[PDB]
Amino acid sequence: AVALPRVSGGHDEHGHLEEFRTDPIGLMQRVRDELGDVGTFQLAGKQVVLLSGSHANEFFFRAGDDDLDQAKAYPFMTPIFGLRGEQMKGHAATIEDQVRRMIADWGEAGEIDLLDFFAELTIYTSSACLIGKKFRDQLDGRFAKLYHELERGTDPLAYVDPYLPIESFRRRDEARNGLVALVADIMNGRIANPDRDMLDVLIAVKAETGTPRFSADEITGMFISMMFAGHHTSSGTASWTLIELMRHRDAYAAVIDELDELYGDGRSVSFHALRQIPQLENVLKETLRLHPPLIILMRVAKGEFEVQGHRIHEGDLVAASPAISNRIPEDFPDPHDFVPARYEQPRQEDLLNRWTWIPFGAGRHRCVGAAFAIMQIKAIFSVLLREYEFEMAQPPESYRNDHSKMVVQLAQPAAVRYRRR
Ligand code: HEM
Ligand SMILES: CC[C@@H](C(=O)Nc1ccncc1)c1ccccc1
Repeated sequence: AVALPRVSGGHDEHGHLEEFRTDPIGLMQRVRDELGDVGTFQLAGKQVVLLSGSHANEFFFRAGDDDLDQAKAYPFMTPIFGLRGEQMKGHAATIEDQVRRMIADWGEAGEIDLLDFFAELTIYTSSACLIGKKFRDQLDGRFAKLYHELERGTDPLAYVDPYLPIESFRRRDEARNGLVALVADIMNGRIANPDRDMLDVLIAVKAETGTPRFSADEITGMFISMMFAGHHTSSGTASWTLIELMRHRDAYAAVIDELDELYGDGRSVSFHALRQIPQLENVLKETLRLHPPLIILMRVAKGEFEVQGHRIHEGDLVAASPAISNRIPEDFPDPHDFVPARYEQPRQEDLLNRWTWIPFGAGRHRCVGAAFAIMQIKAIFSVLLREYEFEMAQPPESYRNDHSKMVVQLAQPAAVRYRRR
C-alpha cells in the first residue's frame, strides 16, 4: 500500500543501519532536510518513523504507553539488565563528598582525561545516592571499568540481534559477569565483617524455603538498572559542561564570579546546589541543547495514528530526536552557536519551545531525574571550579563524541589540565 517518505541512501545490507552506526546525527538531519517533520529510514528490518518539529514532537511526547510504547524499543538493554525533594539536600552533600574524594589526590597541578574522570565520578555519585554510601565505599575503579564495557555494548546492531558474535557484545557479557562477581564479593565481605543500605535490604529477603531469595546475579541486574539512566547521561553532561566553559572563557569567568559571590554567604554546597546559580544553569541548558546525551528516543506504535497526513501503524518504530530538534533554526536563533543568554528571562528559549527544547524530553515522559541531574552538575562544579582552574590540553575543536553506540560517549583524547586556584 502507501509508503511513507524515505530518506536517501541506505543501500547497504541493513539499509541505513551502517550509517546510523557511524553518523546517526547526520542521517537524522538528512531525514528532516529531505522529507520534513515526518520521514523514515531503515534500521535493518525495521522502519523508523522519525518525527521532528513542534507539531510532530507534540504528538510523540503527549502520547501515553497506550499509543506509543517504549517497552521493546531498546533491544540492546535486555542483555545488560539480564528521588524525593526532601532527600535532595542529602544527595547534594553526598555528591560534594564524592567529588572531593575523587580530587583528593590531584595535588597542585596535573592532567586528566574527561571520559575517565567523569565516568568514574558518576559511578560513585550514582551508587552512593541510589544504593547507599555503604555500598559505594565497597566499590573502586574496577566497577566503573566494567560498567563502561556494558555501555560500550550498545551497538545499534542490537536491532538485528542483541546476541551476535561480535567483540563488543562479547565484552558486554563478560563485563556483566564481572559485575556479578564484584557484587558477590561485597555480599560475602559483609558476612565476615558486619548505616544499612539497599543491598542489606535485598540480602535479608528469604525465599519460601528459608533460603536467600535473591542471588548476586539478580541483585546485580537491579543495581545496573537503577544506575543506567543517570550514569552515561550525567557523565557526558558533566564533561561537555566543562568543555563548553573552557571553550567560552567569558562564560567561565562569569560562572566563577557567581560561585564566589554566592558561597560568600557561608552556606554549604547542599544549600546552594538546590538554589539558583544563574550563569552555570544557563551554560548547562545550552550544553544540553547542543550535546543532548540521548540523541534519539524510540517507541513502538500500538495503534494507527496520523501525523500531517502520514499514517503510522501498529508495530512501527517511532522516534523523536533531541539532537535534531534542539537545533531547529526557526525555534533557536543561530542553533549551532553557544549562547547561554538564550535562557535568560527575556528569551527563555527552553520554556518557549516546549516541544523542541527536548534534552530532557517533554510531556508525559519528561525526565523525572532532571532535578537530580541539574543539582548534581551544580554540586560538582561548585566544588571543581572553586578548587581548581581548568585549561584545554588539546585544540578546542578536537573534543567530540563517539556516536558508534546507542550510548553516546566522549571520544578520546579529551585531555584537560588543572592547577589549584
Ligand atoms: C543529564 C541527565 C539526563 C538526561 C539528559 C535525561 C534525558 C531524558 C529524556 C530525553 C527523557 C525522555 C525519554 C523519552 O521520552 O523516551 C527522560 C526520561 C526519564 N528519565 Fe532521564 N535524563 C537524565 C537523567 C536521569 C536520571 C538521573 C534518572 C534517574 C533517577 C532519569 C530517569 C528518567 C525516567 C524514569 C524517565 C521517564 C519518566 C516517565 O516516563 O514518566 N533520568 N530522561
Ligand atoms: C536504558 C537505556 C536507554 C534509555 O532509555 N536511557 C535513558 C537515560 C536517561 N534517562 C532516560 C532514559 C537508551 C536509549 C537511547 C540511547 C541510549 C540509552
